[PDB]
Amino acid sequence: MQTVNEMLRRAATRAPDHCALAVPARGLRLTHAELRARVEAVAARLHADGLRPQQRVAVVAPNSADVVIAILALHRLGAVPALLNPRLKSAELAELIKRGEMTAAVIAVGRQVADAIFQSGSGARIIFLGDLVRDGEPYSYGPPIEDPQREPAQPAFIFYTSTGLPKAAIIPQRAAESRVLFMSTQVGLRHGRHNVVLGLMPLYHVVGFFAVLVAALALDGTYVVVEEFRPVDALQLVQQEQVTSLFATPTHLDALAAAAAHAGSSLKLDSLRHVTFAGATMPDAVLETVHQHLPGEKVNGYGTTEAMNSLYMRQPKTGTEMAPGFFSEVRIVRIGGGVDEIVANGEEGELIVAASDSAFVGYLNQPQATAEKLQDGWYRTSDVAVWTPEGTVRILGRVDDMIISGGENIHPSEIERVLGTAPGVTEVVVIGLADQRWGQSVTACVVPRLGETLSADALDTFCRSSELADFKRPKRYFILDQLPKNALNKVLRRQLVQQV
Amino acid sequence: MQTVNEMLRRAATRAPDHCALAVPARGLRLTHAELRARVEAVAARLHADGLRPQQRVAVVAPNSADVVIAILALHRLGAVPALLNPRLKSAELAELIKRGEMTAAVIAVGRQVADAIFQSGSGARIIFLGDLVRDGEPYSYGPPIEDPQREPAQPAFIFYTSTGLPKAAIIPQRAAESRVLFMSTQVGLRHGRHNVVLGLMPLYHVVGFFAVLVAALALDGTYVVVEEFRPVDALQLVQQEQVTSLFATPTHLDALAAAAAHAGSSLKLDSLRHVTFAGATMPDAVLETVHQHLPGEKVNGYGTTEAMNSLYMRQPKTGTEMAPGFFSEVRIVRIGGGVDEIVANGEEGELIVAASDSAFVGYLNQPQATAEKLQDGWYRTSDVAVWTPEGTVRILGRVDDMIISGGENIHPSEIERVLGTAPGVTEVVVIGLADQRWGQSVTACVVPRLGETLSADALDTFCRSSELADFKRPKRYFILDQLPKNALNKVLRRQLVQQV
Ligand SMILES: O=C(O)c1cccc(Cl)c1
Ligand SMILES: O=C(O)c1cccc(Cl)c1
Repeated sequence: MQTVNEMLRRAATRAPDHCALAVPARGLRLTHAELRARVEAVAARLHADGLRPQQRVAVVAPNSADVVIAILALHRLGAVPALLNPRLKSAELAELIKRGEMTAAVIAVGRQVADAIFQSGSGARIIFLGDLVRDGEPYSYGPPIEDPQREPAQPAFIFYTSTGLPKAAIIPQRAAESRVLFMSTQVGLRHGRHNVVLGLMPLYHVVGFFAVLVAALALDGTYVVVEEFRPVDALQLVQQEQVTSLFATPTHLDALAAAAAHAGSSLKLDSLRHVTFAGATMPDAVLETVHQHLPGEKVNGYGTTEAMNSLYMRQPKTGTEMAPGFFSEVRIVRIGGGVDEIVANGEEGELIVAASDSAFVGYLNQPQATAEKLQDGWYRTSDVAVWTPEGTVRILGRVDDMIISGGENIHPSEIERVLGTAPGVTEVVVIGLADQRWGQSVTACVVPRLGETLSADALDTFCRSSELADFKRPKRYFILDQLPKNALNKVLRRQLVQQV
Repeated sequence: MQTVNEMLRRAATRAPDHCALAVPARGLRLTHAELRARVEAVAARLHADGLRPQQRVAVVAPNSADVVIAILALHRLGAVPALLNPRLKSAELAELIKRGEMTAAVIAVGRQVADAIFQSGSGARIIFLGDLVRDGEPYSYGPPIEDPQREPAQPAFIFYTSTGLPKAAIIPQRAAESRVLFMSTQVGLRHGRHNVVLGLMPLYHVVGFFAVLVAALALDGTYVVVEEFRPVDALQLVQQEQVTSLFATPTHLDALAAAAAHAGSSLKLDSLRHVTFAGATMPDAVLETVHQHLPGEKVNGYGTTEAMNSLYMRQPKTGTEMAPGFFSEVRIVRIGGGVDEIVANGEEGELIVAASDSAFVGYLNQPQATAEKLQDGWYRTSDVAVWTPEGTVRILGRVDDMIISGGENIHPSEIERVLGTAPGVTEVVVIGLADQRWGQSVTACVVPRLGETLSADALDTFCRSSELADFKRPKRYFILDQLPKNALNKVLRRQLVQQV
């Protein structure tokens, strides 16, 4: 195999004096060589404090040079970093560290979340990030440390997914490579010092970590650190930094396209060759501004924390329609049936992908969840798809959001995309109320633009003019001043239902 | 890991009805699906005849659809294909199969080489290629067969290198992937059905096999079969077939460039994006015509049967100067010293590369050769290199050809490139005679162009005007009507020496 440490280390030997990390704001640059030295020194410093290999350690921090150093230093020691979204509720992070049986937690959130841990229960050493690394500068003690043996199926890193409370997906050693290389086979990145990769994706997301951070370094390139996203600022980075590739969320891309469109030839974005994104949920409108207004080849990708990348499209026409590339094997089976029950072609079903090398090896301490998800060699996405006559896979929506109304499959995502273009709608979620006509009644929950009124009549009329087939039209509307959302801004479908 | 079988099989599921193999002459095309079916059927047919997994089987045949089918069918059964240059002497092939303890030999050479085996000694079943597959059509019996378990370090394929009698390098299961993917990280190939790969490299060479055949299929592309190389014909294939990438020997590239230059816009070569080659030995003159006259990005690569790819250059200025890319780790140590004795920067030494995943695991039944070559984690190239101030590696020549004259390192390849431009020289080899001034005397052996005379005086004078430093100039000349060469056209340096 080739592990993360080994990928980064080989790079450092090929390009020791080349720029590895930049923070244009803060004015900090480290070569690959210098980043070894800092990773090494931390690794042994933590080692000198008791931490041994295979012990899980939490990392709760916004993107920064210092967290890149800390995460890699932990991998280099042999520890298993558990990367956690810093926007989670204090209570939730503590629960996931207790459930996690974790030896330490590296934190750069504030004093009040360190308190949450102080109580909480689980004896996990609370390490302040700035007690390890500040502005790329470690405080290091002890001799340098040995490189532990790593085994292909051995746990390497822990990323979190998301009913209630995110699950800790275990990423084995053997998975790093194809979690990086798919950026090359699918997206088109090649090895080389021209590589300048803008880090807009958070590091607690596998894409932000393997596909953006590790890729950048392992291709002997430069990771440009982005502590805080701002659309015009970010475009200045592309120009100033010679960014060659960018992997962004749909929301970022909307922002960047809108700025690019109101910069004009003002910004030189010529250096940028790859605009990548997971756009299954990307509305047609946003995608379009992306082709009109941003440069470089656009690639749409579908992936999961559990299996990384499973489908893609060069130069996408719509964001839902993709096709498997290198490393992947995929199938559409009957919902709730065995992994061998393929569908008739054109019937809807569950997207399952083969659980090859890139696959997670289970959820930490949730072997029931695991057995719902890894079956007879496959990984079950929980997403609904259909095969297009065109030979491509069309992702329709989550199995869990699917509305079954009078023996018929309805996907709220479709209906939400139409309704979201109705004038006066700022936000919409479609749920299936419990439930008649029967089984389930298609219902729309909509939030008006500031100061505007909506009426059920006018939205209905709008829907009537849309392309939706009869049965897909909402049977009811609730105009709300807002939708209840979690810590990470996801809509609480289970809960909204109750409230209506 | 991802094995060859598994790479090809996944492809077949992604692109079942896409063209896998073409033979434009012969008018034959097989989709990926159809190629599974034929690989499957052979595999079980051989299986039904006694052949079980891990048993070595010889393959002696010029490039053709049928040998692609046969080699893959053997891998699919579990057998270990030993691929052998068909231009070897009857006697030599037999010796390598006896030494090989091989269970069968698949042959498409003539009746007289089958005789060589008939005698020879080793009880190895002589299978005629056309007894398995003719024009993509198998004669198959028995039920389909089980897919054997394959293990990362387990032998997978056997390729031959070349003093006397080629060594059988064992290629483990785990090596296929990065032997393919380096075409993507270094050369720039991406996954996709646009991929149309011209097979000019012989299949008994690892590049011809992993980097060209397996790459083409595994990227869901098309391998264009070339039974017999002809420069204009081959350029017609690029145009007619929409060839996107081409990996060629230096001799092929000279031929193709010269034809391209005397076609002109006559041939549309636009579809061709990658012209790849191993050009360490490529004269400056030929490389230049390649940039002037052929399209697509040109990439120079350095590799070995033992470790595959170890250095490269996009848009090369000279063919000797390269730099390591993804998967590689390299060092220049003192000649004949330990793998840790790096050289002072600017001093010449032996190029060693790390023996990672892509590495062979030893020479079949030659554990002394193996221990000369795999040391303390490294693979020893037997090539001399130097680090350029520019941060690149300059390959100077084979350790074995190096001439040591009065305590000074002389590389005949350098002196041969100069002398080969002297007017009237058709062919030149520089050796070091035994040996004074001392140690060794630099001597040139030259063959005149048809009907021309050479004299030692005139060549000397030519050399005097060249860039060569004093000590590099030949001290003697022997004008010969030809050089003694082996079966595979390599010059017999040991032997020439005797004759002079
Ligand atoms: O979480 C995602 O959307 C994701 C995860 C891995 C790979 C890709 Cl393309 C997308
Ligand atoms: O044998 C060669 O020249 C060779 C073998 C493997 C890879 C490459 Cl780039 C070259």
